[PDB]
Amino acid sequence: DIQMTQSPSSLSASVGDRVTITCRASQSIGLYLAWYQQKPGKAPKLLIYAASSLQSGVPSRFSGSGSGTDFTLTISSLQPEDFATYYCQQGNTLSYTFGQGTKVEIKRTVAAPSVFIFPPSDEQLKSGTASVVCLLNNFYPREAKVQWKVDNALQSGNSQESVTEQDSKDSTYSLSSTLTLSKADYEKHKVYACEVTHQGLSSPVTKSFNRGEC
Amino acid sequence: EVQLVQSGAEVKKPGESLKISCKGSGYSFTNYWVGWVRQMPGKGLEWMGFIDPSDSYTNYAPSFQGQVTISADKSISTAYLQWSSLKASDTAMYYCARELYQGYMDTFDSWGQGTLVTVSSASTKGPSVFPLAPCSRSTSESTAALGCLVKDYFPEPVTVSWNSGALTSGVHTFPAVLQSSGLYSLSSVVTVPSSSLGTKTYTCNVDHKPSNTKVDKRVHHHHHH
Ligand SMILES: [Zn+2]
Ligand SMILES: [Zn+2]
Ligand SMILES: [Zn+2]
Ligand SMILES: [Zn+2]
Ligand SMILES: [Zn+2]
Ligand SMILES: [Zn+2]
Ligand SMILES: [Zn+2]
Repeated sequence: DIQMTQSPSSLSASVGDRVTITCRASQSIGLYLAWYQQKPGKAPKLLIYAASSLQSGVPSRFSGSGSGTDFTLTISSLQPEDFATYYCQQGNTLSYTFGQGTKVEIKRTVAAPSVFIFPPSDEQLKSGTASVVCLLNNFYPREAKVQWKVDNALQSGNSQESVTEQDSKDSTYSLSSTLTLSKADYEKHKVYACEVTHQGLSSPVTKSFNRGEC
Repeated sequence: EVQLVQSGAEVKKPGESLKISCKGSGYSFTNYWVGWVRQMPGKGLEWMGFIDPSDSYTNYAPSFQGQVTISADKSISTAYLQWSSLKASDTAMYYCARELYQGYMDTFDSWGQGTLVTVSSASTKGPSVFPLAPCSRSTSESTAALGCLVKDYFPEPVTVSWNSGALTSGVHTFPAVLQSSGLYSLSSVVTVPSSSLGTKTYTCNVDHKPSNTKVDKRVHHHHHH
């Protein structure tokens, strides 16, 4: 029961930056902390052990320090291959525990999303369901608020969203939100709207359509 | 070189048993402990436990004690993780890793490629594919978005192409969401010149290997409903 707490949970950095990630143990672990790197879909890889010892084959821009309860992983001169998630792990006892991870993301300038709304298709409606989709394309940073309104009433509990990983070309995110109603409920209402709040937008943007005029 | 190679992805129903394997090569199997680590979808790494293959000694994390069995067959340099009765909550990627004692602590110096285990009461089902197209008069800027909604399939994954692979630039295919129905849904979109909307056709091609299905959908918005 040694709890490892990493901070921050995520950070954005530029190639060439000095990046510092910290790990705290709920009780002393001496020097017995290791650091791992993981990329999406791939196995972790060992970087540092015993707090400051570099694993064979790992670039020397990775360094570790600390003892007791407070530890740091430092990446000097961040490289493109270093954007990834990093986990600390204590091995003071045989009951190993990992920190919750810190994701190192790519910093870029603010970019407002382009927003699009899509009505349900006739073929879907025939089957009894209406999916309304709102797309936020190519925005940065990741933080965005998408609110669905139907007949100007805020919706809750009936939408799901997902977000892409940073684009390989422009380092932006895109987001899709789907509002799902039964056909009968869809046909009760007139106005369908998604309202988007983002740092890149001076005020929220609403995209909408009216059933019967779409 | 040291290699750990794990068995293939598994899709199981709750209550079923499962044994997955981890084969070590390029080193003396019995000389190193093998640990197991769980990673639930979108979550971090969790230590499960380890086995010392030289004497079959096992040790489990408190949370996993009694929930799973780790074993090893040193004659074939293989380690195993086993469940007698799966739960949906067991859905995760599972890694095996070799332990190398250095700097006076155990380190995981070599990892298997992971075995994805999906546990669900859902049955194999191919997707329905629906167009995502703007309302007729709502395209006012010089570029427009079109897409396909790939709905109600199981299990993951689907693959989506556009115009038979001819169209790749500006495509975003989103991570699938798991719906309350137990089926997945995802969208794939592409941004294109608004000019081209009446001149060029855009078709998404959706493959779902588990169901052996393929669906093409020309993206359109009909002028009456
Ligand atoms: Zn249609
Ligand atoms: Zn885009
Ligand atoms: Zn209404
Ligand atoms: Zn219409
Ligand atoms: Zn044997
Ligand atoms: Zn039209
Ligand atoms: Zn017609």
